[PDB]
Amino acid sequence: DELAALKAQMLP
Amino acid sequence: VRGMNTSSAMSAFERMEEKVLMQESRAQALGELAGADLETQFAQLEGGSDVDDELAALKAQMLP
Amino acid sequence: VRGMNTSSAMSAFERMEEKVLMQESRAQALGELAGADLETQFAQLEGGSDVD
Amino acid sequence: AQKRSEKQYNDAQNEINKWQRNAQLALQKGDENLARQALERKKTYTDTSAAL
Amino acid sequence: KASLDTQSTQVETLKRNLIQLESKISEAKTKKEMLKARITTAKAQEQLQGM
Amino acid sequence: MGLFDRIKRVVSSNLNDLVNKAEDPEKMLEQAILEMQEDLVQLRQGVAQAIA
Amino acid sequence: EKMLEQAILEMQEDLVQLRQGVAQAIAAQKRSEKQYNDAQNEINKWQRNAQLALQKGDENLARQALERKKTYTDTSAALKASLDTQSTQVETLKRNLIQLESKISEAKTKKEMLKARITTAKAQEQLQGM
Amino acid sequence: AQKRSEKQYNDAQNEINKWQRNAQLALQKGDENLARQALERKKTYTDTSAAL
Repeated sequence: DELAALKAQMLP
Repeated sequence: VRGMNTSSAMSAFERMEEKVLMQESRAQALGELAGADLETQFAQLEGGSDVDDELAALKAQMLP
Repeated sequence: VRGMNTSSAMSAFERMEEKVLMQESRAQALGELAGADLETQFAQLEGGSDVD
Repeated sequence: AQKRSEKQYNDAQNEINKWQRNAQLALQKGDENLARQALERKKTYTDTSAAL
Repeated sequence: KASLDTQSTQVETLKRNLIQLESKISEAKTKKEMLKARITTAKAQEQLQGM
Repeated sequence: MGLFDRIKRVVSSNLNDLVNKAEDPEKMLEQAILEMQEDLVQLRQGVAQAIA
Repeated sequence: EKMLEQAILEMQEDLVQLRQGVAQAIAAQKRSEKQYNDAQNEINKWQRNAQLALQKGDENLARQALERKKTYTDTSAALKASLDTQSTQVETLKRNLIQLESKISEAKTKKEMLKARITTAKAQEQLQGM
Repeated sequence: AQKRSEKQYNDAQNEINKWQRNAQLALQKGDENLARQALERKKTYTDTSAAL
């Protein structure tokens, strides 16, 4: 769940 | 980690919870016994009568 | 940093925090109670009325 | 005690928010491992905050 | 080399515990405030209610 | 049994007085956290030797 | 409360002692296994030596190695038998510990129930006083 | 005492709910044994709740 949030956070 | 006889954290938690639970529960329970009185529930109705009759006088007093 | 509980940097923060927290909390509580009383509020209203 | 622990409860969120800087800056280095370790702190502070 | 690998694994096991223990003691710092606040809250009521 | 009966009565008299004397709250918290704050360092002072 | 309180403290210390005993049994199993493993390793080494002896041309040495292997096998067999007997005892101890853990929790629950009935009895006594 | 039992009962129910989520999570994870263990724990919790 940290990866899911992190990948969205790094994406922009 | 396994909780030997006087493991300082575990032993402290036990001793605190003895006080913590007893005191808080006493205060809630004795507070409900002090609040149990029927005349105190009548004091809620009295507060309703008091605020409604004070409003009736007040609305006339502010009206002029 | 981690060797002893008695180090000056570690100890100073603990001692200061207890003293500071108690003083701040006590002063605030006392002030609020005075404000709460009806008589104080009435006087303030009178002063405003007096000023105009 | 409410004012005190409310300040601390606010400060747990202030920490969560500051630890977004940690996770964001780690991502701006490419340090996913470090950003995960920031997200663990924001998680543990969130857990703390509920209890308070 | 056999000993080295075994004790290295054991040293990792100790370090994993230290990381958890650093949490376990943080929790014990934290609760104090709520406990004192509850205690004092109750003690105020304890005096009050008897009267 | 008579020795076990004297154990019941004597150990209960002494332990009831001790648990009533001992168990005031703020004494316990500040000890416990100080003791474990000692212990973490003691553990590291072990584990370093083995790392090395 | 006094009879109940003393018992709870006593059971916990006993459990710790039981755990230590279980650990010793577990340690013993590991030691026997290590000894068994060592015997197997020794047998393997002996087998290589016996083959080497034949290449060397010393007939007596090879024969001696075979005799040693049989002795090692007997020791290994004895160790295996000992391990099996020990294992059953260990399983029983583990089962007892699990049961004990369930039991201590129940005892705590019993104390709460006991406390409530005593309070009720006290109320009845007050009525008699009236 | 009634409140304490209720709290314990509530905690058991909460624990059971958490266990149920974990059991479902275990199936997703692919660890069959863990899910089975959770179910056994739930039964024990239910028994405790029933006793309470």
